[PDB]
Amino acid sequence: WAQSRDEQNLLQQKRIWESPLLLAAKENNVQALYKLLKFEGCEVHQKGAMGETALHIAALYDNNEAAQVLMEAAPELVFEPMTSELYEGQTALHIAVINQNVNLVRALLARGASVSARATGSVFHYRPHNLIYYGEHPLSFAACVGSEEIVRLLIEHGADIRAQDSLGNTVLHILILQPNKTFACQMYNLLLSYDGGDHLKSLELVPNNQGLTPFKLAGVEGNIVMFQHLMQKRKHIQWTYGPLTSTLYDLTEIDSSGDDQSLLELIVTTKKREARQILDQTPVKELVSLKWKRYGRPYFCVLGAIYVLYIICFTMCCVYRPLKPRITNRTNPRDNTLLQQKLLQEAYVTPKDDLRLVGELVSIVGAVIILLVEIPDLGGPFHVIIVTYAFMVLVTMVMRLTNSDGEVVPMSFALVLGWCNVMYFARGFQMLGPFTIMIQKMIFGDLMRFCWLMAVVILGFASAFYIIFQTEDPDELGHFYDYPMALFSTFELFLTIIDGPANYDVDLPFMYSITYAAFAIIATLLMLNLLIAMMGDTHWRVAHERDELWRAQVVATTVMLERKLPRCLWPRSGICGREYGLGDRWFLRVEDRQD
Ligand SMILES: [Gd]
Ligand SMILES: [Gd]
Repeated sequence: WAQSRDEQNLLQQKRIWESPLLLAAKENNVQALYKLLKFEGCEVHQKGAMGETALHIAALYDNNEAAQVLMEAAPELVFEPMTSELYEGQTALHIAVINQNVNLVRALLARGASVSARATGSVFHYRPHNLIYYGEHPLSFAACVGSEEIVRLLIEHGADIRAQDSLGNTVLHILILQPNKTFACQMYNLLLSYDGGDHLKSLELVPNNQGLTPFKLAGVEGNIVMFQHLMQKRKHIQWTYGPLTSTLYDLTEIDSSGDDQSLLELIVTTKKREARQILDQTPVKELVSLKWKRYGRPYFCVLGAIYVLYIICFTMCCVYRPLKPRITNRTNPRDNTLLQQKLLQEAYVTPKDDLRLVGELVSIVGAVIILLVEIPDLGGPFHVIIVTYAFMVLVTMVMRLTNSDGEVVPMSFALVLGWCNVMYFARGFQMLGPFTIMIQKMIFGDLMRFCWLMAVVILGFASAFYIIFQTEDPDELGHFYDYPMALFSTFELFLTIIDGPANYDVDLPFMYSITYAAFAIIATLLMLNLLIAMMGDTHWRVAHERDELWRAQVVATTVMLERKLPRCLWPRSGICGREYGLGDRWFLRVEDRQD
């Protein structure tokens, strides 16, 4: 796809070179334009490669004298839009506006160019492969280029500010996505001055078709300067007492009013790295901290203590599993057998068995509750693990009633997934809070690396030992008696957790002594470079990423409790405007001191 526009751009410059009209429009040769138009007559409605006219070419390369000649000899080329799919809708006005050619925009509105002609070309879309996104209307182009003179000059000739594009975005939404944040704020105020002036149907209330007001889009897109500037409209200073200044906050589009209309939900669910800084701002950081200090932090410990007791319940049901002897003379064929199955399905022989039967019941009603609260549908694995645990618990009771050999298989999987999920609640303890995010964000880029390497090193050295020790007998050292144990023993050797094969009575093969020296070296070099490369995330900027991501998790988890829990507890944050001078809106009282 990228080569197409590269081809069509090289194709355009070829057609400009071929057509002497389009060449004179690109080179601003007024001497040749009159020779081509008045003397030896040519097609003045000539269409270029990109569906352009000679006027569109004269507007690209800022050439005013050529454009005026093209309009004095054919004033209908102004209404002419670009016809190609890449520029479907662009007019000669859009090119002059985005080039900030005020004299050409002035002359184009004299001819009466449509200030409402959309530009639906593919290069005008809000896509990553396009370097910019200025919208579709000429009013939106002047707002993005930072030319306040063209903006009002377009409104003078009937430009509509309510004009939404394909994505249902007004000119306000488009400025929020722009890079030059420090200059677009004055442009944002200039556009609002032309509003209707009534409290209803304001331009700041017109939502993006993704359900986003311009204020809401600022926080989602991580636009701090626009969020701060948009916040001036929604805060009421109460009084000024020396350095102290008690101010009131609107809390309308913030907090959690509507289901998905809440902004806090949008900030924690977005993948935008910049959005995590919005909840650190002075309307939100007061809110989220009050929602946590009370009603947030305590309820997280209640659910945690309940889950800790629920798992220690199921743990006891496993350590006190059913009992039964071997009941088979099987421990002689393949005399390495070791099993003593404790699996009989008894019926209510309970001097102390019903104590775990209710524990088996508690483990089931808790697992079906866990399944019926998380499957009806950052903290990711610590909620995918719980549904897999409750899946293993339900398979554990399915492992019963069939009495299969692998009774312990789904039960041992549930015993580890259920416990290691307790450090999910570690994200709300100050100390190991950021620790849990450190071990979590390390499973991706710093765990799969050096394991694909370690796995390839084992695949090499482990299999060699099998060949070396498939000749000798396993009665002696035996670390590699079959190919699976040839791999598993060397894996343990890679982490030095095994003492290394060493027998000093017999004579070891001539290749083991050489290969293990090379193993002890490479298994430690790849163990040290795993330590150093992993470290490389200890910058002073990471000191925030260690903390403000944990706070983002605490803020995200604080929103998790407020949605599902009932309304008898956790009252709405702030104080309602009703029964006060305000009106049925909830406000936060925050005061500060300027030094
Ligand atoms: Gd032996
Ligand atoms: Gd040892």
